[PDB]
Amino acid sequence: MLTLKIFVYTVVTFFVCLFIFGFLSNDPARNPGK
Amino acid sequence: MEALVYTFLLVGTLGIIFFSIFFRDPPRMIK
Amino acid sequence: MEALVYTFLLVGTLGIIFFSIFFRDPPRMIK
Amino acid sequence: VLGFGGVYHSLIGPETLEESYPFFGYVWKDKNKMTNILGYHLIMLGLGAWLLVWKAMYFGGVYDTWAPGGGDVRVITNPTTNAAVIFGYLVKSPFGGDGWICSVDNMEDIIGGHIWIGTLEILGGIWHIYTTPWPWARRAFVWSGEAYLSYSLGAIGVMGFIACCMSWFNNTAYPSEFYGPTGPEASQSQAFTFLVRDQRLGAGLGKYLMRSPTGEIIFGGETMRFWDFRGPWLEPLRGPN
Amino acid sequence: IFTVRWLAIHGIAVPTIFFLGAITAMQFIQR
Amino acid sequence: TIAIGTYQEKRTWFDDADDWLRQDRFVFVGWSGLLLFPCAYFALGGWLTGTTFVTSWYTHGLATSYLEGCNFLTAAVSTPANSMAHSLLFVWGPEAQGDFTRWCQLGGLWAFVALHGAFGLIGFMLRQFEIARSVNLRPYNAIAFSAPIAVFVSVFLIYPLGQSGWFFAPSFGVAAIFRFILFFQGFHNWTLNPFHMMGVAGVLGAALLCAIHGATVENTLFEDAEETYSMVTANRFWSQIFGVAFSNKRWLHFFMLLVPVTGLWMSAIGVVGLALNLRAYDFVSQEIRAAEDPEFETFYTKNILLNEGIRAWMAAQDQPHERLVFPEEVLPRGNAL
Amino acid sequence: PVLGWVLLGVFGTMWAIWF
Amino acid sequence: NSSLWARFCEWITSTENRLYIGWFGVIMIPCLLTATSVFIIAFIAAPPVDIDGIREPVSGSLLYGNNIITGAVIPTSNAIGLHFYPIWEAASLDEWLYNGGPYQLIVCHFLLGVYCYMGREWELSFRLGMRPWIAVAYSAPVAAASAVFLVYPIGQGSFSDGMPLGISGTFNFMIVFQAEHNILMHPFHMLGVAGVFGGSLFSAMHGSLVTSSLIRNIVAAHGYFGRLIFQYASFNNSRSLHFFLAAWPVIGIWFTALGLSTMAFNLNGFNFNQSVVDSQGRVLNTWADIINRANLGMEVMHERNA
Amino acid sequence: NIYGLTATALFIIIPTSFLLILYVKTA
Amino acid sequence: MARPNPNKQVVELNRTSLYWGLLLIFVLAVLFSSYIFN
Amino acid sequence: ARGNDGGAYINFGQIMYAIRTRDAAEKQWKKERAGGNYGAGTKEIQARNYVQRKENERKRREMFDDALAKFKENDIQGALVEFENIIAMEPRNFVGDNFSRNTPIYKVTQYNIACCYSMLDQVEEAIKSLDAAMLSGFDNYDQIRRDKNLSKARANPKFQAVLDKYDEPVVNWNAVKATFGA
Amino acid sequence: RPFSDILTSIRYWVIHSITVPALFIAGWLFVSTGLAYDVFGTPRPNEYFTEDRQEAPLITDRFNALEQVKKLSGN
Amino acid sequence: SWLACSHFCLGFFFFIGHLWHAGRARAAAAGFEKGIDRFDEPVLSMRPLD
Ligand code: CLA
Ligand code: CLA
Ligand code: CLA
Ligand code: CLA
Ligand code: CLA
Ligand SMILES: C=Cc1c(C)c2cc3nc(c4c5[nH]c(cc6nc(cc1[nH]2)C(C)=C6CC)c(C)c5C(=O)[C@@H]4C(=O)OC)[C@@H](CCC(=O)OC/C=C(\C)CCC[C@H](C)CCC[C@H](C)CCCC(C)C)[C@@H]3C
Ligand SMILES: CCCCCCCCCCCCCCCC(=O)OC[C@H](COP(=O)(O)OC[C@@H](O)CO)OC(=O)CCCCCCCCCCCCCCC
Ligand SMILES: CCCCCCCCCCCCCCCC(=O)OC[C@H](COP(=O)(O)OC[C@@H](O)CO)OC(=O)CCCCCCCCCCCCCCC
Ligand SMILES: CC1=C(/C=C/C(C)=C/C=C/C(C)=C/C=C/C=C(C)/C=C/C=C(C)/C=C/C2=C(C)CCCC2(C)C)C(C)(C)CCC1
Ligand SMILES: CC1=C(/C=C/C(C)=C/C=C/C(C)=C/C=C/C=C(C)/C=C/C=C(C)/C=C/C2=C(C)CCCC2(C)C)C(C)(C)CCC1
Ligand SMILES: [Fe+2]
Repeated sequence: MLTLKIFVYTVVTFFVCLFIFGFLSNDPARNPGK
Repeated sequence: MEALVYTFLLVGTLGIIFFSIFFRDPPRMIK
Repeated sequence: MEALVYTFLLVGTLGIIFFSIFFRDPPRMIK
Repeated sequence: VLGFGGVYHSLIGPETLEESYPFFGYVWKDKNKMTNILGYHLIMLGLGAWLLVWKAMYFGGVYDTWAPGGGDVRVITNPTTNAAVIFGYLVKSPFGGDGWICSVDNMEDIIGGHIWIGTLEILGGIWHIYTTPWPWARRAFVWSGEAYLSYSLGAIGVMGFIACCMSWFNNTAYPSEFYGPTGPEASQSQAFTFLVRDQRLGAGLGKYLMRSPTGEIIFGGETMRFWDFRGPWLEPLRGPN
Repeated sequence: IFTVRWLAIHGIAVPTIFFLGAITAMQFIQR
Repeated sequence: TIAIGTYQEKRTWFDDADDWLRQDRFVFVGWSGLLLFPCAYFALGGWLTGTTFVTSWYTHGLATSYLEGCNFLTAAVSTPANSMAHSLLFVWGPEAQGDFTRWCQLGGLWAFVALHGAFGLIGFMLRQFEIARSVNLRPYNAIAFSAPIAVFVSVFLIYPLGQSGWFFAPSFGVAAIFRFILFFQGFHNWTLNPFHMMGVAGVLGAALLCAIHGATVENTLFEDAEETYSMVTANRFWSQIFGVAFSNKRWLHFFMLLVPVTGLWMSAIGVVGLALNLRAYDFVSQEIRAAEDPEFETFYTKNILLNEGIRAWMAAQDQPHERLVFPEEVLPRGNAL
Repeated sequence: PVLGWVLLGVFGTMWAIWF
Repeated sequence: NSSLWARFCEWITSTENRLYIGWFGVIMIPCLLTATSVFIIAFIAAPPVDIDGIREPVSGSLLYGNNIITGAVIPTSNAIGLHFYPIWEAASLDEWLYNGGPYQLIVCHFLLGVYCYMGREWELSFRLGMRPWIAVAYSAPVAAASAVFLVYPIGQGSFSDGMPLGISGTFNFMIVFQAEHNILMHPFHMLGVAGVFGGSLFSAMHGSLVTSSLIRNIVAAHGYFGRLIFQYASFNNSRSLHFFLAAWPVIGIWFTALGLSTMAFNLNGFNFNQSVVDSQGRVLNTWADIINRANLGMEVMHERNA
Repeated sequence: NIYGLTATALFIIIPTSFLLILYVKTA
Repeated sequence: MARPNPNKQVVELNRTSLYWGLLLIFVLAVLFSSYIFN
Repeated sequence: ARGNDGGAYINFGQIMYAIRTRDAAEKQWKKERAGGNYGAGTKEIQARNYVQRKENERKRREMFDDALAKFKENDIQGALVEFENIIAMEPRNFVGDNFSRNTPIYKVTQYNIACCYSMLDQVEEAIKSLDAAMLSGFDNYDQIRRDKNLSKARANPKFQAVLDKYDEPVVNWNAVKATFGA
Repeated sequence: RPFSDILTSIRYWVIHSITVPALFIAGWLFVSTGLAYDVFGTPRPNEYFTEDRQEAPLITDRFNALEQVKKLSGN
Repeated sequence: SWLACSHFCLGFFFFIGHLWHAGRARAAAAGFEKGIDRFDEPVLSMRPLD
């Protein structure tokens, strides 16, 4: 079933890209005090 | 397996009936 | 017919879990 | 020698090297000289890999267990430097039948991969010595000693799992003659020896071979799970099907 | 001093040393 | 004089003895100490002596001791022979008749250890009661020890009492306890019993609670009378991660008590059931289905077959008094199905 | 090659939206 | 106003949701939901699976005459081995069911979900400003689950060796594991048993002491504990006591998981068989020998040859 | 019944979840 | 574009609308399931 | 430190300008926190704090708009006053949803004060404000060197010192050229 | 009394030094001379299978148990 | 067998080490590794979970 494979690959890659870009979007930790 | 599907759908409809009777929504103004 | 009973019991347990998660009880004082 | 050096540097010596030796002293928050140290050690690792390559190609050879009629030490002369084949292993699936980089077969591929990794490591070290992290890197990492230690711990743990799997399954970088047979190898050997002894007395078909799901002949019985085995002593007896 | 502490410690220790010696000798018994 | 109630009366030697007993020393003797200490000391001494020297050649036909060449994992104090029925095996009784060597050979040391240990457990529970009264605290700690007391009574006393004899009680050793565990699996299908299922949950959930409480209290600490950790942060964290979280210190530290005690009590009730061979062995419906349909098979059927194998292959030596001799053609085998 | 095609399509889509 | 990406990113990392999502929840939630749905459907109704690859299927669905205590999701077939088996590689859906693909699907999605769950624990701990070590404690059950479902099949060379997702399946897995390997006589399983029993003991004792303390405190409880079992200078600080509570069960479970994983590569437990012999070399039985007899029975009994 | 079962399942999950999302956002 | 749309609004449905929607979906499923299964 | 009701304690803007140029209600919550309890008083304290934070953010945004309007009318003075008021009443320990650790308007306020002092003759305080902006996470570095308003600050070497401290050249052209030559 | 006083005491050290090794050797002798093999009734390696009985023993008796154990054992 | 078992165990422990030290490093960099400050706690500034 090529259609099912393509759909699953699309969903998986979408979610993985979302994960990676979300963890990139964060800004580095820093201490406001001291 | 069909008997399982029918029973769940019938129970699902009854579940919504229970929610609507008891977990109503407080009236708004103007309404 | 036993499959219906088992499935209903499992679904009831899951429903109780859902109610406990979402329709939580507001904390009282002192507690 | 190393023990004496470490004891000296630990007991009697400058606690902080930045005061008198600006080349060696460092501060974790600094990013340029941490990359400088990273580059130096990358160059060292690349030199080590190239030392292995040179030993394989010159001044004796490595032990290739796939040489005909029982393995023997051979001098590798045509290592496979093709990029496609080298990176096929990295993109290779880790599940059964493929086994990521544990499926390396011939020593030529090993030496070619070591050539590639040594070259890449030397280039990366040179690049890091002369470069500072780009803004995105500085914005997506924690720059302190403990953070570097954490990254090293993660990488080295993954490498430990990889080594476990490679030692369990691989039989070309770990010749069976020295590390013994692998589990699948032992099962296939048992089935093969039973077949040979049976047919010797008699003197798929023969109640010892069956058809795999794909459709080719494999050893039968409980050892049908190990039909992906590829042993030097058994390849000569294997055909397209 | 012969308080309860002394009695308890000696009661636990004296047999302990006896048994330790017994087991250490037991190690060398020819089979 | 001592003031008892409104009226004040003269002292007596009882008052002097009580005053001496509750003196604050390194070791709190107390009234219970008169029963706990000798009994516990003799239980430990009996177990150690039995493991080190006494043998099980004449009762079980085994060699269970260091003197005969056993490790700490194999030495044990074995139960008396099945021919002793439920005799208390007093050293002066009609069996040994005061002969220490033959008393030990007959297996009476197991009865010695078991009885003195049971009374030591009683003494320890009484001591737990006493110290709480001295310090004026609610004795919830003693009520928790009721679970181990019930487990001990159910397994080492009630079970063999309902069986043929002491011979089927656990023997005080590591490998012996493993033998007991396998024996219950093969003969009693103990795993499938509902009450064990409710005891396993208790223990595993207790370990879960221990780990989670240790981790949470140690991660919501305040930086440096007043509590050292923030209830609000822990509640928020465990309500947004899991879905529910505690909000009452008393309720949490009582739930931690409630889980293991209930689990162990349930398992004890299950073992009491087993004591009468009152097993939850099989499901009749699936047995019938498998019998009529040779191609029907579940994991429960395979478990039943494994139990048959355990029984048939172990009964030959595990129960010497039956003098069973199973020819190789009748022992269950997988290829015979 | 379905993997390669899918990844190329998803990456291109995201980049094109941005550009 | 703000781009759609901005609002959506803010929503994911928002801390006002009833259940936190975070950046680890994007991968955790869909994987866990997929595993849950497939598991429920397979448990309720699924055709018998040919676990051993000898055309002798095992029925574990709730609709094929099983109870809750007996139903299970049978592991993949032996013929598949370690090969990847998605729906799109099977010849047909009936073939996929007949070889136990849903087990592989559920195991993969579940493992991804639990790893991302550990990550999410850490990330919320960071967001709330607390020390990030609940994930380390959670790593113990995750390690055990990975050992049972993934490492042991790898060592044994087939996915049919993993633990069936059932109750009677769990018991069968345990019995067969004891038959092949002396799990009971392995020091790491002993450490695991000690960890579980000590966890129960410490939970009960800590709960009792704390509950009896609160009256309407700590010094009184410590004095009681010291007078009880002769430990006056043991865990005086609350922080030390709670760290010990955390550490004991976690270490126990780490060691038992490692024991299982090592057995996956055939490094069995102690073997004291015929260790004791008298003069003339005649074997004297011991409890280990009776354990051996039981193991032999279990081993011989499941060797279903065709 | 594979196509019949999936059609029923999707007709329930897809609309019901969509309605629930809107209600949550409203409140 | 920097300028937001002046004509930008938000959808909203109360709980009563939810109950009607859920009932309509389930009742339709009850009626049509027998035919889809056939 | 800004006071509860305006002013400054060791308007805040008025005082800070010249210097540079030169229990009863919240008891139940305390008692619950003393024990390991969540209760209800904690809930009302949380609600009060949340509403106060929202109102504070609203006010800060409004006075930022006021300063922008003052620029539109060419009043550097009141606008700077508003800017350092905004800075003065920033939350003490703010953790954003995206792990920011600083309110988003804080960076733009720092940059705006830096620009204000760039127009004004006094410079070194502009350098300090720019350093504070850089530390706060003013991720974009282009108008730092492109804005004509900041040329006066760019005259001082400390501007380049700070920029190199935060924005360092990625590649050392001098080192590679020297190595190539030798 | 305190732990340090007894730890650093002289009488304690001398008496324990002169007593403990004697008791350790006493246990060693108890094992070695074979007395332990007799008091507890544990058979020595050679007399596990008597000439009369070449298999493991068995009681199968309760009230006459003492005499039967006498007979089964090699005495 | 020895090699595989030993190195699997070592890899697992070093992954645990990654988790521990990475968490500690990020917490320390953020600045709230020592504990909660008890004066302005992040949770107290959040809407109640209702
Ligand atoms: C990575 C390990 C390491 C590092 C970073 C340093 C760094 C330093 N050492 Mg220490 N040292 C080490 C190992 C190390 N040493 C060992 C192993 C020993 C035992 C022999 C010593 C013994 C030692 C003494 C006795 C002294 C130092 C001193 C110094 C400082 C001056 C550099 C120097 O010796 O000038 C020499 C630098 C040169 C460039 C000269 C040429 C050296 C060539 C390149 C040798 C190359 C060796 C080769 C790469 C070996 C590879 C082996 C490989 C297969 C493993 C500097 C801080 C001195 C100091 O100031 O005290 C703190 C000092 O007095 N070191
Ligand atoms: C000039 C810069 C420079 C260089 C060359 C090195 C080189 C090295 N450092 Mg580093 N280091 C540096 C700067 C540098 N460092 C600075 C500035 C610091 C901060 C103070 C450190 C801190 C540091 C630490 C803390 C440590 C090191 C270590 C090491 C050694 C690791 C060797 C190893 O395990 O390789 C593995 C791979 C191989 C050995 C294969 C390579 C084979 C050889 C070397 C190449 C073949 C040619 C060779 C020259 C011939 C050798 C002949 C010989 C047999 C006689 C390596 C020699 C580690 C160590 O243990 O040092 C002893 C270590 O722990 N360094
Ligand atoms: C152990 C050795 C080592 C270490 C610790 C580093 C560490 C670093 N390198 Mg260096 N590098 C090395 C070896 C090493 N490098 C070698 C051998 C080469 C030669 C090929 C390079 C070439 C190189 C370049 C050209 C650059 C770096 C950069 C960096 C920094 C950014 C993080 C990073 O690497 O991207 C890790 C990736 C991310 C943080 C983002 C995730 C993106 C995907 C998921 C992974 C990257 C693709 C991957 C390699 C391909 C497989 C994908 C698969 C995982 C799915 C970091 C300081 C960058 C920098 O700023 O330094 C100047 C940079 O531009 N490195
Ligand atoms: C409080 C401590 C304590 C307790 C509770 C027990 C309890 C027990 N012991 Mg242990 N024992 C103890 C101390 C203790 N013992 C000590 C200190 C020693 C070392 C000498 C022993 C040595 C020992 C051996 C060697 C054996 C036991 C055995 C037993 C069991 C049988 C009891 C029995 O029939 O004896 C007699 C019980 C009583 C007499 C009960 C008291 C009843 C009242 C007082 C009678 C009063 C009647 C009358 C007023 C008195 C006569 C009047 C006359 C003068 C006119 C029982 C579990 C036996 C057993 O079961 O082992 C398997 C066994 O073989 N014990
Ligand atoms: C090269 C790797 C590496 C390095 C450099 C460090 C360095 C450090 N760690 Mg980290 N750590 C690592 C790996 C590493 N660790 C791993 C793999 C783990 C997971 C197990 C940890 C877990 C860990 C914790 C939990 C803590 C540290 C801490 C520390 C610091 C103090 C060290 C200490 O406790 O004193 C010396 C350590 C000891 C005296 C303890 C030794 C006792 C061990 C358990 C004996 C084990 C022996 C046994 C034979 C090992 C084999 C077991 C077998 C089953 C495999 C230091 C910065 C501590 C700290 O303050 O962090 C900042 C801290 O709390 N680390
Ligand atoms: C096998 C598991 C296990 C062991 C070994 C154990 C052991 C202990 N728990 C105690 C306490 C507790 N345990 C509790 C709940 C639990 N305890 C559990 C499981 C265990 N608890 C579980 C699962 C729970 C949850 C309900 C509580 C609530 C307490 C306490 O308050 C108490 C304590 O103070 O904690 C420190 C101590 C009681 C001291 C004592 O007996 O006085 C001396 C008494 C003696 C010696 C008489 C007993 C003699 C025994 C029965 C005869 C056999 C002796 C041989 C040596 C046996 C060897 C067996 C071989 C297999 C090795 C002791 C350290
Ligand atoms: C993304 C992650 C999603 C996770 C979803 C799962 C969340 C599970 C939520 C469990 C709620 C259990 C009911 C608590 C009922 C409840 O409201 O408790 C509330 C209680 C908090 O009570 P308070 O502290 O407010 O008590 C104050 C006192 O005055 C007493 O009321 O929470 C707990 O004690 C934690 C107990 C966890 C117990 C976990 C049990 C898990 C059993 C699961 C069985 C499943 C069977 C499935 C069969 C198919
Ligand atoms: C492929 C992508 C996915 C495609 C599918 C997407 C589906 C989306 C959902 C569509 C349905 C929405 C329904 C809204 C439902 C809803 O909430 O409507 C509420 C609406 C009145 O709401 P108001 O306008 O007063 O509300 C104002 C705002 O608060 C918005 O609600 O009533 C209607 O317009 C007709 C509703 C349908 C008719 C309801 C009664 C009759 C049906 C029930 C019969 C029961 C059985 C009785 C006999 C046994
Ligand atoms: C020699 C050899 C070979 C080859 C080799 C090679 C080819 C290598 C390569 C290698 C490579 C090619 C590697 C890579 C790696 C990668 C990685 C390892 C990645 C990672 C990532 C990460 C870690 C991330 C992170 C993150 C993110 C996601 C973002 C931001 C945040 C963070 C940072 C967290 C051959 C086979 C021929 C033969 C045999 C041997
Ligand atoms: C029976 C009897 C009796 C009594 C008895 C007793 C009282 C006993 C006791 C006994 C005892 C009291 C014993 C003891 C013992 C001890 C031991 C035997 C010990 C051991 C130890 C060990 C073995 C150790 C080990 C270790 C350690 C801890 C250190 C290092 C490490 C290790 C682990 C190695 C009576 C009179 C009633 C009657 C008659 C007879
Ligand atoms: Fe606690």
